[PDB]
Amino acid sequence: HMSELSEIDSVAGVTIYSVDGEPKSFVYKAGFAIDADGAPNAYAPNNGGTDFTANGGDDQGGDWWGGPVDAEGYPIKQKIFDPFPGYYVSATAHFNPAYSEDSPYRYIDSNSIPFIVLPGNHSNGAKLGDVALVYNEKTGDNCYAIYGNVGPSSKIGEGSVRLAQALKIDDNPKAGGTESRIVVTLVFPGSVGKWETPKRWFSHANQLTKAWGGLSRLKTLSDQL
Repeated sequence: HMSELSEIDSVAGVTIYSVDGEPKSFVYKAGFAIDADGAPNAYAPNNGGTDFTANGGDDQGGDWWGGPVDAEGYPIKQKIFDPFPGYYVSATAHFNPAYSEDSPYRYIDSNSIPFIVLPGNHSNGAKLGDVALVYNEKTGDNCYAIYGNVGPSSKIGEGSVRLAQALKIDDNPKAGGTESRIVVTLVFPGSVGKWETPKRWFSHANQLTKAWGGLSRLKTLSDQL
């Protein structure tokens, strides 16, 4: 059965719809850019990371948005007890408060955690840590994910390296992702709104998805978008 959809927002030519009914959710069909933010091997001096260093900004004291910086504006380098010593600490907007701002463990590791990015100013009621169901209409693959980072306000359709793997999308931060609008993202705003273990939020995503009607309902909905 088709779903009843009501437009709530629009970004970069992609319409965002409230899905009428309960539990509360919104949905959009978009491409999928790779966000390697939070991965502890994303950024390093001299293009040593999985992304080119300049994709995080200027690592010589200029504008650097890839992660935290020291008192002179240079990116914080990981320590001997961090996953990739000497690489830069890459940050995500969602964080684990158990760890300090200079720690890679504070941020969501894009390599290991399925997460979506929502455009800045376009969260549509979702809070970081809320859960989502993500579906690739071309591969039939799906995955639960958290809202883990905030993207440019003018860009939509983006998520983590691990989410790309789960969806069978090229996961390479330098050349992966897709511009084809093949990914359907169903967000449950208000579902979590805090950091918690992946086992816990994945379970909650599973319970919400079951209550909502399951992947079968999202598959039918995908044909409407």
